Amino acid sequence: DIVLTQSPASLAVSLRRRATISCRASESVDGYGHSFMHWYQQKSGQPPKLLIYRASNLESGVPARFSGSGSRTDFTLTIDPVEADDAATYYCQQSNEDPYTFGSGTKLEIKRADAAPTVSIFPPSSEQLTSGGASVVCFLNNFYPKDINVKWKIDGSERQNGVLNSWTDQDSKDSTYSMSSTLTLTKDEYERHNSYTCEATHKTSTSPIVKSFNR
Amino acid sequence: DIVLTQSPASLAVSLRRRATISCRASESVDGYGHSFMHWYQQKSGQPPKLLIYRASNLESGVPARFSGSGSRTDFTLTIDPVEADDAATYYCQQSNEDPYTFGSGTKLEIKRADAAPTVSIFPPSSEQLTSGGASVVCFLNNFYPKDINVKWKIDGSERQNGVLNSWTDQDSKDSTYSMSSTLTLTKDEYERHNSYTCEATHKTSTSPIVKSFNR
Amino acid sequence: ISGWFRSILSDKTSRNLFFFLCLNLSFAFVELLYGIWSNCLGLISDSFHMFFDSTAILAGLAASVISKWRDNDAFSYGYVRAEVLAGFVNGLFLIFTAFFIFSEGVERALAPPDVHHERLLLVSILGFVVNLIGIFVFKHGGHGILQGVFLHILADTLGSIGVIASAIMMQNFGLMIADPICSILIAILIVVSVIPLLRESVGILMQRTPPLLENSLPQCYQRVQQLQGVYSLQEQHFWTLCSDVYVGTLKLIVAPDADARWILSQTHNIFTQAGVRQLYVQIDFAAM
Amino acid sequence: ISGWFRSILSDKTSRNLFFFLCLNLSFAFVELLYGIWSNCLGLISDSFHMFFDSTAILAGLAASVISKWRDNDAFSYGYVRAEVLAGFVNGLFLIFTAFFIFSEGVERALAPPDVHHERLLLVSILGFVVNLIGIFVFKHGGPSRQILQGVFLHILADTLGSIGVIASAIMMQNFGLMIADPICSILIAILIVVSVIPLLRESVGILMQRTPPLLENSLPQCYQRVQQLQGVYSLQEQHFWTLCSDVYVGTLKLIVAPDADARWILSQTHNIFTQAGVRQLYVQIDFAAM
Amino acid sequence: EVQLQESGPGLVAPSQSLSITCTVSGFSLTNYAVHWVRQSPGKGLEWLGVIWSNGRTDYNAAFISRLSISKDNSKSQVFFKMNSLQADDTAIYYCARKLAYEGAMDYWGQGTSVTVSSAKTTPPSVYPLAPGSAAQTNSMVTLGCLVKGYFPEPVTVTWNSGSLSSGVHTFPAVLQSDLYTLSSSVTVPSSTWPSETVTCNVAHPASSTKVDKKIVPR
Amino acid sequence: EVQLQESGPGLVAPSQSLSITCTVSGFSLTNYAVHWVRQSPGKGLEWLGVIWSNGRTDYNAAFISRLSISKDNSKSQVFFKMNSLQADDTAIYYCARKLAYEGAMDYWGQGTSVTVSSAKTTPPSVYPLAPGSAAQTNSMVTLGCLVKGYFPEPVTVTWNSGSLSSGVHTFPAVLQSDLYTLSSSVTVPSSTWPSETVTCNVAHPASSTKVDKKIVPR
Ligand SMILES: [Zn+2]
Repeated sequence: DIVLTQSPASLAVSLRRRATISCRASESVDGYGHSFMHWYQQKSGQPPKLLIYRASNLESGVPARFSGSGSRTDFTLTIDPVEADDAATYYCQQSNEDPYTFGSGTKLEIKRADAAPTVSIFPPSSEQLTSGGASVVCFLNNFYPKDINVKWKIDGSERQNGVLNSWTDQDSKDSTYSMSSTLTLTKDEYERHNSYTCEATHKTSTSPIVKSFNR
Repeated sequence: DIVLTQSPASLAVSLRRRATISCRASESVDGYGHSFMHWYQQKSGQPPKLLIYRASNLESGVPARFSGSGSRTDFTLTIDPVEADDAATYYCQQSNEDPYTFGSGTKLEIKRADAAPTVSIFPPSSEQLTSGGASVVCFLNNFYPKDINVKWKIDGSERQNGVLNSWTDQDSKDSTYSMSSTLTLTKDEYERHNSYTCEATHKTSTSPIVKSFNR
Repeated sequence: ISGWFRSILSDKTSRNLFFFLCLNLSFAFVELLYGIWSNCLGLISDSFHMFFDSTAILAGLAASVISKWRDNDAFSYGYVRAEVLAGFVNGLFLIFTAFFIFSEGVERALAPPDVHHERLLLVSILGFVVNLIGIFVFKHGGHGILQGVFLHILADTLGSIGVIASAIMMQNFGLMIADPICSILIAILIVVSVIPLLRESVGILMQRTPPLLENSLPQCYQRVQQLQGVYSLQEQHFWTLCSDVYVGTLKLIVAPDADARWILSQTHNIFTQAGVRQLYVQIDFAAM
Repeated sequence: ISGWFRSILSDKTSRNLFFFLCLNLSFAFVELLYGIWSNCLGLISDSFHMFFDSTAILAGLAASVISKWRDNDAFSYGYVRAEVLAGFVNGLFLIFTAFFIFSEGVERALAPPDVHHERLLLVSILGFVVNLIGIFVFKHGGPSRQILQGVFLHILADTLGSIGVIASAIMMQNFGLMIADPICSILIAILIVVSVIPLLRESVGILMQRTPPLLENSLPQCYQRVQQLQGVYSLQEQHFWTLCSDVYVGTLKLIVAPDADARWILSQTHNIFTQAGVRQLYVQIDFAAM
Repeated sequence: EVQLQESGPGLVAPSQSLSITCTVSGFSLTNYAVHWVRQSPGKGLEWLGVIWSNGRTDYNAAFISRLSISKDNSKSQVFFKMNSLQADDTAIYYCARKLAYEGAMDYWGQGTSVTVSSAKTTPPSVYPLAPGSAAQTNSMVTLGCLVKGYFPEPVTVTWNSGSLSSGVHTFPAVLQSDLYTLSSSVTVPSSTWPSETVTCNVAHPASSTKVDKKIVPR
Repeated sequence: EVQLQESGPGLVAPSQSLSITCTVSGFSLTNYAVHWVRQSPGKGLEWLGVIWSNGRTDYNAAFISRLSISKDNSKSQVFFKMNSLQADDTAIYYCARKLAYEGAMDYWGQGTSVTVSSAKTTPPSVYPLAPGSAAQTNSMVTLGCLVKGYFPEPVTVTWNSGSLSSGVHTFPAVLQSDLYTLSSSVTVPSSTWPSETVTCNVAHPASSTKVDKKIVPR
């Protein structure tokens, strides 16, 4: 089949700028003046959305900032100016040969100013203590960039075994991130300690942001 | 050119019923198994909206209760079940020969339960009096059917000279009607008389609805 | 074989054809035999001419039978060309013979021999009356205004007139050069008669635009260009497959959003009103 | 007319035909002297038969010149069919000459008179030398394909006739028997017809609008490949024929889905038949109702 | 987001030229045809013409001598020029995108109303209408807005900048003395008047008149 | 109004068969083709097949031996049927309306996640997450809904039946011991909580579990 390679696999661009995504085909996907290559955009938790068909035609109802170009084997999708709503994964699909094949995908990173995380700590709930477990949750909302460090101190001692991290995708309205760190434990382990702290190391400030609670 | 005749010019259909509109072409509008006949819907104060293209194919994004059929010279647009939003004019357009020609139109009036008008009299405003004229207004809202009569009495004396009539089209929600009856007079004519009354004769009741004002 | 017993009785036009090919080929054999018995070559040349006149009809019947054959993979258009080819072939085989006769004829221009059979006058007049019968009371044998009369009557009675004149000139005045020039004149008449059939056949076999279609094609092209969404026409080819059956092909460039169903139906209507039986319209959508 | 000769000597095949025709005409002048020197009886007939030979060469040369003419309104495919028609007419004419070797053969077979004034076996040897030059020049004979084939076959028929007359002359002179000459004549006629048959078969097939033989075996695979295209419903009205040598014209009608990618289907069909060897293709796409 | 807007003169003097400009968004002019169609009460809908993506233009036969269509793909505009504007040319003009591969029109613009006359433009006169005294308060109350003395059509009437939409009944205009009258009526709960403010916004693009009249109690 | 909805089993046992029914509205299967395409984190997007308006079907050569697409025009649904389900077939499956006259997919369904595993469906366990005592009240306050021990994906988490949408941060789930863990966070004004009611609604269609948990202060 035809193999489509998308370069770069990830690209970071700032607001009111131009983002260029390149797709390359092993063989020509063209016939008689038409390149049968189509660009899709898939947002987080959404089906792919058709942006370009036949490599240069704007879909009916998509914003004019999207454009396509190229022929034969090399194709380019250009977003200009880049808005905050464009944080998604962009794919190229060929229809010149059976079977239809898609590109590897390229994530669009919307660069903005760094934001200090909003850190909140939540202790295990009463129903959770009745069940038999105990999970302490640290929510880190509205921070930038994505890279961040989360550390749990259990009565001032280091914990790295029962820590589970979850990152949301980049926000479509303010280009921020959310970070959920769950520290799950059994009953005796939770009852043996009193003070639980969750600290966040971020590039915004050298001093980590620490949220603490007792019992 | 090709002359399209739409029958009937007006048609009344109750709720949850079927409505059939016929378009007859002077010559055949067919070629190679395709009829190039299209059906548009135009609501009040709006551009026409394409319902059917090529006499049988539903436009992307229209309700499934619309249907098309026919061939050669006779074509039928069917609405089933008829809703309250179907109160509009329906046109047939041929595209088999240049120039493009439309039908004469067919108005679909939605048949509903009979209603009694709400009658309001508005006297001429002070600013209008200072301008040099007087205009008394009679508003008759939310009544069915179409036929209604409005009479102006000046201290019990009939006045059928300066009465101007305005009729709205059928509402797309409750299939009712609104009527405006205005009476224009000079300042001396307004100041000569004291009591003005509007009387509305409708099918729903036997006693006409009377409203009055003084000075 | 036994089925022809009743066919020969119920025919009227086939009866005329049967009697025509019965007397023409028989008298061609008689004239050939008398020409070889004598040394006259005008008689032999006239016999060859009427023999090919009859072989034209026989090949036409055979070609009609072959043309009624069902088409297949190798012959997707059928065997309908077998008519034109057959006529063409007969025409060629006529011209060659005239081309040969002339040659041998001018041979006897240099050294004229003299042989008489005391029947040469009888058989030339009888050949003339046979030709008159077959051209008047039979209406077959038409070899093809002034050109029409030349192709119909003169092309097959002037050979008999020439052999009669040679018979008079050989026995009465006594000159020895009558038949060498009569053979040359008969060859010229043969070639002149065959020219129009060869012209029509060659035009068909050269994949030429049909002459009855040629003067209506510019209006057809103007009407196709007048269709909405059509940008240009390309690579139009119209040719005669067989008599009154025309094949046409063309390519249209249209708008990138044009109504291809409607344009296709209208183009087919236009060229059907021109008399084109088989039409192939390829439609290409433009970029802009 | 001044520019007409420059086109003849430009192309290789037309120049070769013209030079061979000029050599034939030079031999015609030589014989014309040799025969107006009071040897008319056989020499002049030989000259007129070889003038007919020059006529066939002229037909081939004219076909070669005309095939390069520009296409016009009346002749949309050009004048390339003159390449085929020449190969037809040259072939049929050879069949004609075969009968001339057959009938005249029995003129020397059952008939005792052997009256003969061949010019002391001199013109025959020179004619055979001419035939050797002709068969050497046109070795590629056995759009200028059917022209060269027909010209080569005509030259070979001439060579066979020269072999026949020379062999008969050496038979009656040394061996002294007379029965060899009719046998040689009839054998030469048979060989002429046998050699002519394939060219006539190809020319008739081309003129009968037949499917090209070198394209017939690949057409069903092409049909299946076109049928495999996404959204193609059916194929119909397929027609492939030969215009001139190696030039194939094809036409077909596709039925497709009502919403099919007609641009892509067209490009794929044209690729499929370009790989097969078809040069001129017409694909009519009809959208189905359902 | 396929959308077409027509901008043109509402009033055109007779025997002059009308120029309309249609701006499109959501689709390129490089692969769609644009049709021009006018609608009037007398003759219904008439097809005026079509311009194609390469610049080819197909016109109606009855307007071939006095019509022109052009376009600019970079700016996404289509220009409709008509000459010798006689009386029966008063109509609403629409630019419609052509439905692809079909002879129908899929998207239409809102249209420009063009009235041809020798009468001059007249700014509107706006009069509010409060009920007489306080009789028949009920739970429901009516207010009115009269726009009298304007030319030509149309005028946009809104209520509280379009915030309230229910119960509004804008009546068709009436033509007398070659001038226009218009009435608008609003149904509103009684507890909401005269507690807060309700205003009648009248926009006349021909005279570019913006009135923000206040309905005051009588 | 064009839309496509797929109904299929979220959990499929290995070596069994998977059947999805895509119901479409806004267009007819008599003039539109429908594609089936799956997406997984492993191999990305993969085209499975297409069905045409007459019933013609075209498959991928990698799935030709185990895939079947059927349809019904009158009831307007498309049936996807795959056999011999293996662990690599866990993916989000999409029925897509083909772009007319193009080789693109112009409309997509929301897509159904199919997991091929031998585990058993487990109903979710929903817990609240209130701020620790009343410290750090501020102007804004965060609340959480924590879902543990559900299988397989997905679960729909909303706040106040979707009326409250801003400030909602649902996180990607995590697998451990063949069970899923999910967190949801919400930021609300301090004047809103605990003065009026805030709740987290959790829907697990695989086990058909609906939870309407009331978040309360500690
Ligand atoms: Zn004759």
